Amino acid sequence: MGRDEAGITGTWYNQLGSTFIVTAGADGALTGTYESAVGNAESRYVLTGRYDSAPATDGSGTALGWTVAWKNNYRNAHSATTWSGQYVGGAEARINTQWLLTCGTTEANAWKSTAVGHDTFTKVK
Amino acid sequence: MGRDEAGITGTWYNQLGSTFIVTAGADGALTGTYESAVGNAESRYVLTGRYDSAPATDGSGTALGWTVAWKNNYRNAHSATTWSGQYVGGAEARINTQWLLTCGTTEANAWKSTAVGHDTFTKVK
Amino acid sequence: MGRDEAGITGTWYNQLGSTFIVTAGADGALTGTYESAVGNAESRYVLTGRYDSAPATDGSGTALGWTVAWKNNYRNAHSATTWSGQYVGGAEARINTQWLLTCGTTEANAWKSTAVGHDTFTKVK
Amino acid sequence: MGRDEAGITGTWYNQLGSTFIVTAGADGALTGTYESAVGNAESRYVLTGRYDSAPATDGSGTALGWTVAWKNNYRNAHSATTWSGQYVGGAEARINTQWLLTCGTTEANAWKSTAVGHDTFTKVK
Ligand SMILES: O=C(CCCC[C@@H]1SC[C@@H]2NC(=O)N[C@@H]21)NCCCN(CCc1ccccn1)CCc1ccccn1
Ligand SMILES: O=C(CCCC[C@@H]1SC[C@@H]2NC(=O)N[C@@H]21)NCCCN(CCc1ccccn1)CCc1ccccn1
Ligand SMILES: O=C(CCCC[C@@H]1SC[C@@H]2NC(=O)N[C@@H]21)NCCCN(CCc1ccccn1)CCc1ccccn1
Ligand SMILES: O=C(CCCC[C@@H]1SC[C@@H]2NC(=O)N[C@@H]21)NCCCN(CCc1ccccn1)CCc1ccccn1
Ligand SMILES: [Cu+2]
Ligand SMILES: [Cu+2]
Ligand SMILES: [Cu+2]
Ligand SMILES: [Cu+2]
Ligand SMILES: [Cu+2]
Ligand SMILES: [Cu+2]
Ligand SMILES: [Cu+2]
Ligand SMILES: [Cu+2]
Ligand SMILES: [Cu+2]
Ligand SMILES: [Cu+2]
Ligand SMILES: [Cu+2]
Ligand SMILES: [Cu+2]
Repeated sequence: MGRDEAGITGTWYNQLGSTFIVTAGADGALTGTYESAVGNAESRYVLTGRYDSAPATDGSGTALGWTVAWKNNYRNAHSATTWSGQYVGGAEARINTQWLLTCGTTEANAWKSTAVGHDTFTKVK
Repeated sequence: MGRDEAGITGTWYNQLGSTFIVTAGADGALTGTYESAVGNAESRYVLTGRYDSAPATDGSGTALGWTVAWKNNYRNAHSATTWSGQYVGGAEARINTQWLLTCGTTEANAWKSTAVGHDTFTKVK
Repeated sequence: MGRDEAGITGTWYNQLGSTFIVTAGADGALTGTYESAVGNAESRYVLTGRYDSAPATDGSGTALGWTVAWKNNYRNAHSATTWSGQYVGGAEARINTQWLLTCGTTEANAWKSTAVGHDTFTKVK
Repeated sequence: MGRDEAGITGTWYNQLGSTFIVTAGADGALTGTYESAVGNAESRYVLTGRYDSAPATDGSGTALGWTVAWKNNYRNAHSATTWSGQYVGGAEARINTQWLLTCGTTEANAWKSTAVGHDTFTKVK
């Protein structure tokens, strides 16, 4: 089993009020659903990702990332977000991320295809 | 089946000489392996991601993303990369991406945890 | 004079304890000094940048950016950071930024030349 | 005078057809004008930035960055772009950059305030 498998598995919330539901597998897999409180999104979207299942023991965080394509049974926003970050355990566990949101564009609009931002996830709120 | 399921599935190469082997599923899943020609990496790493399986028909690209955690049977670089981008079909098919590489760090080093860059993948080279 | 010339001019502090001293000119110029609490840096570095001197009046923030090259009389870290963001006035004024730190590299190391992060500046601390 | 003062000073063009006119000062300053071939922009905009005026001599590039606020006498797009990158001299001199474009937004739209991309500048085209 992964070092932080139990620490990562569960329900997380970011500063926007979005809900990140994830299961960390012993093999390094991340699976679950994402519900965004903002943007062209409603209800849950499939997510998949990976995490370091044997992290350093020097107090460093645990690197991880995941992807949502913004298509479900309700809506298709023709776009995908990837979150890249690290899990930090302890009393106030956190997943600190930066993200890249790419829209499908024509080639003439490709220069403005990608948004960047940062989300912090906690176990509360 | 996804609109670009056949277009995306296969072997891709980026400008560094890295090899991206991916299968696009009818459900929007991306699965496969990544081999980086640079950095603290050797041989293949598991990847997983998502793509828009019903993209726009106005000539826009197909949004997608995937994650590699840099742990395999040979090495563990305690880090993860996410690629966010779009697939562009046609004679010279391309996957144009930007990426975020996060290292697990102490909190004192978290400000410098994340590298950003851009990779273009083609079916040749 | 710029709409937020007086709001922006002054001393700001980010979450790392770095000090951003800036003067906003009527013409859209930003001038001043930056002192980083972290990294290969000591004492003050020259900065220059630009801001929107006639922002929207619909409650939107004021877009701005600036650059530091990490060379002064004490040290040269062969690198430059740019901050891109917006000023938000009011009781708890803030400058919310994302930044790109590029190191001079050989071409073989150029893929890992750039760090990305986010700093929030306030008038206190 | 800066090591690459003469190498950097002049007219540059990126892959979009935008024109970057810059003067590198002996003190590390960058001054000039930017004309974007795309987006909410017409004619020239003021730019200012900084570069490493005493770079490494091991073949590494020269770190630099600059800012444009997208306001001039013709238009105001209430936004600013910062380019962060490095100058690479030689027969085919290049300035390789990544950039952050921030729009002034309401707080409700701040999550989508920032675009990210990459521009390569050459002395031809
Ligand atoms: O809302 C969505 C899906 C929901 C996204 C929610 C985000 S994930 C990161 C963050 N954390 C979170 O919990 N929730 C948010 N997806 C399309 C987003 C529309 N774009 C316009 C289309 C377009 C056309 C042409 C060029 C570019 N886009 C947004 C505008 C924009 C700004 C900057 C860069 C790219 N796009
Ligand atoms: O090599 C690796 C794994 C291989 C990465 C290969 C990359 S994926 C994007 C690109 N496309 C590709 O095909 N191949 C490359 N992983 C650790 C990378 C070491 N870092 C030092 C550790 C550290 C300690 C403290 C703070 C930050 N890192 C790299 C240095 C760095 C620079 C900037 C930002 C973050 N880290
Ligand atoms: O410390 C510095 C100067 C001080 C930077 C302070 C930063 S500004 C953003 C932030 N807000 C703030 O208030 N303070 C910090 N400058 C070089 C930074 C060394 N790098 C290693 C050299 C190298 C060699 C080869 C490839 C890449 N770098 C850092 C490691 C790194 C990680 C990821 C991407 C790039 N570089
Ligand atoms: O065109 C401009 C000014 C010209 C920009 C030209 C760019 S510089 C980088 C690149 N290299 C170059 O040579 N030329 C381009 N400036 C506003 C740009 C409108 N935005 C909509 C407003 C808005 C409202 C709410 C939230 C976000 N924006 C663009 C859409 C967008 C997508 C993603 C992230 C942010 N904004
Ligand atoms: Cu949009
Ligand atoms: Cu280890
Ligand atoms: Cu978009
Ligand atoms: Cu490293
Ligand atoms: Cu559609
Ligand atoms: Cu690293
Ligand atoms: Cu370093
Ligand atoms: Cu206006
Ligand atoms: Cu560096
Ligand atoms: Cu726009
Ligand atoms: Cu030196
Ligand atoms: Cu915008």
